Amino acid sequence: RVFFMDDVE
Amino acid sequence: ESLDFTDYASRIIHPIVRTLDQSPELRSTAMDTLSSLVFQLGKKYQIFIPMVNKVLVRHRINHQRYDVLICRIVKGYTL
Amino acid sequence: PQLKKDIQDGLLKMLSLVLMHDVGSITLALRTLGSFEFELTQFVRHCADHFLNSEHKEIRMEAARTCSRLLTPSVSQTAVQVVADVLSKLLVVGITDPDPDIRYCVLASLDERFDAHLAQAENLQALFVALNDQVFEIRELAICTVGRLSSMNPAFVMPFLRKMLIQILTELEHSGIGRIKEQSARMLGHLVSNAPRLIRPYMEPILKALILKLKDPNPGVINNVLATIGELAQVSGLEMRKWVDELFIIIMDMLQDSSLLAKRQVALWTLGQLVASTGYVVEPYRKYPTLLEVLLNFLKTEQNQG
Amino acid sequence: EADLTDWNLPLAFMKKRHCEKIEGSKSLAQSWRMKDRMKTVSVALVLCLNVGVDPPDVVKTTPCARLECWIDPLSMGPQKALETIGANLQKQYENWQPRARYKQSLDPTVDEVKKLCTSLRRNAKEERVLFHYNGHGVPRPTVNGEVWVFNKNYTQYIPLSIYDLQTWMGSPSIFVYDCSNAGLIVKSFKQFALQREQELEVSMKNCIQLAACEATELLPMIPDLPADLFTSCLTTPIKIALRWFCMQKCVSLVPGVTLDLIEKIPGRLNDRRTPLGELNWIFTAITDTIAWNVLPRDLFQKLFRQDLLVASLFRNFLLAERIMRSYNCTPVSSPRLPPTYMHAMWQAWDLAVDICLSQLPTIIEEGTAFRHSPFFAEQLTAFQVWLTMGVENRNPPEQLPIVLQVLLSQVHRLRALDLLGRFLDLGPWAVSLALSVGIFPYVLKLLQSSARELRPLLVFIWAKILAVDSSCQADLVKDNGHKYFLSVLADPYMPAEHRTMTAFILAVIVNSYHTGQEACLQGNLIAICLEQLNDPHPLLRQWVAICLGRIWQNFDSARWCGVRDSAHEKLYSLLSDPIPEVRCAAVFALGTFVGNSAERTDHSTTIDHNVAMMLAQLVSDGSPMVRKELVVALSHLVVQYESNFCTVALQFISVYTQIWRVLLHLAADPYPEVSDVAMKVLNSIAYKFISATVQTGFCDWSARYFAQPVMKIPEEHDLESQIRKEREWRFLRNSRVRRQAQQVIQKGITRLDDQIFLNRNPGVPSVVKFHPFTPCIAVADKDSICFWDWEKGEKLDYFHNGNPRYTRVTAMEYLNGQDCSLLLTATDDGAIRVWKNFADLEKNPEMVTAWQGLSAGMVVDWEQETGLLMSSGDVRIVRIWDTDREMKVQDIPTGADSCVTSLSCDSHRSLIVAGLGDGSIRVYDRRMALSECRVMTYREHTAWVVKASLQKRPDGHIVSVSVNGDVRIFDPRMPESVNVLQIVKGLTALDIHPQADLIACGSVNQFTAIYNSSGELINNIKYAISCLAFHPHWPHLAVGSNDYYISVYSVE
Repeated sequence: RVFFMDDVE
Repeated sequence: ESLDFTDYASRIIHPIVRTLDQSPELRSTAMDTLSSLVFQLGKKYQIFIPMVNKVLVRHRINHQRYDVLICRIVKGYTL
Repeated sequence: PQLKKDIQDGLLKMLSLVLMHDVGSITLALRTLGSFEFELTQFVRHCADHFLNSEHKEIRMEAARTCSRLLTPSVSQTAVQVVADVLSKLLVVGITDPDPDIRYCVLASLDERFDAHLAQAENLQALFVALNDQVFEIRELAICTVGRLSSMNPAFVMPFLRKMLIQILTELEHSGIGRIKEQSARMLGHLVSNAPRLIRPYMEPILKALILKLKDPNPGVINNVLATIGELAQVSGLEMRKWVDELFIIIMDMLQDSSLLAKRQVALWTLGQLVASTGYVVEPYRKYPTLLEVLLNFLKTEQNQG
Repeated sequence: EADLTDWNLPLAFMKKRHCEKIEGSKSLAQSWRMKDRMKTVSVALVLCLNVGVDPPDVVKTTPCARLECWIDPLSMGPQKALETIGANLQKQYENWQPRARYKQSLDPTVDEVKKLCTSLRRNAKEERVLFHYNGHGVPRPTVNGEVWVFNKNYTQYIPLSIYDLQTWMGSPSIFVYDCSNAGLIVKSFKQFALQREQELEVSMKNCIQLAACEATELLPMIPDLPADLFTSCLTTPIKIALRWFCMQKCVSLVPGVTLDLIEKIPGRLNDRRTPLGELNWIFTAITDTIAWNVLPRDLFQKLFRQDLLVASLFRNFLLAERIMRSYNCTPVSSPRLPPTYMHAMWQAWDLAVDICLSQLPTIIEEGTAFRHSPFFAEQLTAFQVWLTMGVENRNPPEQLPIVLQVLLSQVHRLRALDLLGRFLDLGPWAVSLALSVGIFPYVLKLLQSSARELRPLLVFIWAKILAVDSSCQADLVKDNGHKYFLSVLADPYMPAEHRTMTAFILAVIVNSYHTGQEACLQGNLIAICLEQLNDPHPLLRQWVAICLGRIWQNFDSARWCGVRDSAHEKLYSLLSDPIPEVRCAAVFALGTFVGNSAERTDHSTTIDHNVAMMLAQLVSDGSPMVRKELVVALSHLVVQYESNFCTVALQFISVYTQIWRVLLHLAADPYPEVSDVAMKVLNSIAYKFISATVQTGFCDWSARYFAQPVMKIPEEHDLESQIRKEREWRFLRNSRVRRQAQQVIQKGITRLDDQIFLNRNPGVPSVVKFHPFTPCIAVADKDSICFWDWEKGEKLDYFHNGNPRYTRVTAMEYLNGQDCSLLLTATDDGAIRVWKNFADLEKNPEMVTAWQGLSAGMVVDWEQETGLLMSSGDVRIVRIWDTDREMKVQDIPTGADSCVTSLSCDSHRSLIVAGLGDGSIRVYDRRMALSECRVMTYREHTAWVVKASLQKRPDGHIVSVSVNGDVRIFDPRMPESVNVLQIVKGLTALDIHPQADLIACGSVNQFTAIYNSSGELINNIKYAISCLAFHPHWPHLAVGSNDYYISVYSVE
């Protein structure tokens, strides 16, 4: 992606 | 050209219109400076358009660059 | 009030008859329309065109006062939009109208009642432009309103207030002009009063700059800086206990003798606010033994009740 | 007062289906989709540092600048420094793009660079490749467009023409230059590209360039800053920004902060909960915000969204521009970005940095707990403030990318989802902006999270997304989030509204999309919807039925599953649902189920026949939209059995015969659209292709509801609204009219002989009715409906009923007379229709709803308060249509052979009185059972009952007058007449007024006798007078003779 997304299960 | 004047818009604009009213000699130079300030401000200048247009009509001020800048701003098209 | 409904109905009918259609009569009509209460949408929208298309300064001023007073009743999306555009026209008038009197009056008319709609992004941008106005009083009022709005829209107010704090501090420190430093210190006092949350983290630098100015070798600047330190004493909330000693030393040094240009009234006021804020009691009496003598001598010397 | 009565009156036929035309909203061109996703496969790092040797062009100061990539070359020796700096730069780039082939050139030669570029191009021919150049150790580029490199012995600087460089490189690539006169490089590159374009006749946009300085400008030589300043900004934006902050005069606002403290800052760039990670996240959000606000949407999507490396490079490039501006240096990019050094968001960046690092002394020395910066909370608060009054399509809020950035974490994710959903509720433009900003992949990723609190916000957001853009079904199926939505729908505890939204999401997912159809068939959707079919929610039932119909759209597997689950039988209940919208959804489901038989077994033949028979009894449905869906379902039946229906049609020139008779009924429909669709469908049968199939826009019309805003307060509740004020003004006028009429009645009734006007109509006036309040009188002719005025005296409108020549308009009524009134037109055959905008200046005749009734002429007696509608005529039954539900509620037997000539009812009570041609006047009470509805049956006349009117007073009196012209006053509590009178031997028409007891009688000899109930003589006006009417409030009388003349009388 363009941005790192955390804490998605 | 090199600085930011989004803050001092009134501080510069009000003396410009007053100078235009009080002196026909500096109409060209004042209009050029105002046009440059408009080009720098962009959409933030929409506030002063009514008053300035009123002054231009009061003094038949027809500046090509100022007119095209205002037309582009009211159109919303950017360049 | 036997028939207040009938009385108001008759008055409104007469007002509509008058306003449907010289100069002094219109001035009187606007004063009447703004004087007391009434029961007004088409009139507001029509007067919005009226004060735009009126070259008379008195007519424009009376229209501005009437609009501000009539906008007191301020859920309809249509009416909210109407009030928003009315306020937008009011603000563009208050920014662009050459008449400083009318600009100050409308800006003052923007009271706490319009805070909700004033917190909008466009209105905040207009206020930001207005803060750099020629009229220093209009500038002070603008900064007061912006500081009051620092709680409703912190994301848009706090950074701009920080930048204006930067400019005010550097203006005070560098400008060696009495009038400019007067306006800078007054601006700092207004910012302290209206944006305590913004200034609280910057208490140390603001106080240090004020101290350095206070130690320099005009009465307006010194009175304004004393008012500012008093307000900062209230704002800090025990965060300036380190600097109480220096503040006490300088305030008593200027307090003794009347040769100082600074006013003993503001000096005593800021001393009291400092004491109340930082809880410095008895210890000043012990450290400075002339304090009681000076304060008691003021009761025999000073004549002003304040 | 009498206002409350007006207020608590249902407005029949005034709802979304009636006002808004039924049709699908046109889908806008959704350009938010990404055209392509490029990847930076490889990175080239050319480092012409020339460690230990100063270029002759510049004579550096004794301190000069010695930090290159945060490494001091002179400390560790020349070659070791060169290798270490190369490795460090590779690591810095890997921080942003770890997955890339990094090849480092250290003081390379022309052949070495050529071989590297050719190798990298061969590795990635059709993908972007980064070319990094650092010309600190070589002389400035020449005006000719050459870049200096080293020879083998490192004794001479051998130039390298840019034309050759771009020749070795391909079209897809990006270049980064860090030299004093990179502006010259950029200009030469563009000029050579123009030369290539000129040559091509007999690779400009694709190439991306970043430059350290303008051609004339020189790189800063301040000792404090690193020499590798532009690259440091592009690689370590947080480090360089913190260092730049620690040098400005703003440091005076936070004493005790020093470069050493900045160096010993805690935290990593990845752990966002740490100080360094928090600063990095804030910086990314702020730079993205500035880019979105300043740059146009197309360039923003092309730059900051295409690929991670380019997006990060430009996000850091904005900081590079701001930092380099203070040192008389203007970084240059090949796509000219408008300046962003003055944007207000940088002030927020400084404030956030100052707040965040002000705790560093205590963090390092005392060791306090890092309190998270309030930057995101404040920005979300500002977004909320904008939303509070951002209804108008003003400038978009500056915090949309901020919301996107805060969506990534969990600390403020719930609030961010709430605010984002509230923003989407604003409208399709808001949803389009949220899609353009790049929210789709993240809102899709949220489906993987198992947090149950996220489900309502997610379904609300996704429902809005699908309502605007329907192409998201493919991505939803690919992500397998339909399992998330199925679990949401399979939760009884979840509120019905969110369950309805989930059903809508599934419906749009399965809308004409085979992959989604079979995915949901595998997903137990049929059973789930059947379980949630009888929920006490009209919207939920409607959308569940729509989804069930859509699932088995040309899908035999879903049809078989429904057959096993008896879905058709379970859906049979919804055909009797009070809500026409739910009925329409059920009809659509049944038709779609029928349409995909695909020649299955005799069981399928039998079940299809059963569904057809069940849908056959919905012919007598009030709602024409429901009947249109009936036509569509029967069209599915027709296309399934074309040969059989053709045989049935040829027979006349037992199932299909009954269906064809039903289709004939639908063809002969009062509604023009329904009749036209039915006639076209039937005409397709005779000439027996696929083009004859027609799909209604009901599904998209229902989908438009979620497109419209929901959360905001409805307009009707609004107290200060113009519409409410207008209704109040009309109610005030109505109250005044009622009071004035009451005053006139109390003053008594004087002789009425004044003639306001006399006009002539094209046709015979059949029946006349006055609007209760507005001065409009409706006069119905044989083939037209005139609307005259008794005040202005002019012709307003001229309508055409459209009924055949044989039929006739018998009676009329003014529905919702208090305000927003309608006109009821009931023909003698059964066609009942509603007219709107009948006497307006800027509007034309409009038909709201129409439906065939039943099946003397036709008799109607409207009751506004209860909303019930009854039609009577030649049939021996009196039906009670309920306008609210559009269904027949009761069909009381009349128990008389003769036709019902007149009918009336009493308000607040059930005293339905029905005159008959034989002379008897029956009365029915609907409160008891049907067989006991009849209460009294008295017979004292042998003639057609001209008008069996009833007084609205509690002591209702039935003033029955027949063709014999004899008046008998019956009562509902007595078996015999109370008063008997004989007025005219041969009577043709009569009319009565409830408020004023004036019995107006006609005469063949032009006499107009106006008597009282007691029979006292009042007036005998001298002119087949077949039409008289009285105003409900005023003592006004209109009399129409056999000639087409209309008059209005008044009592002085």
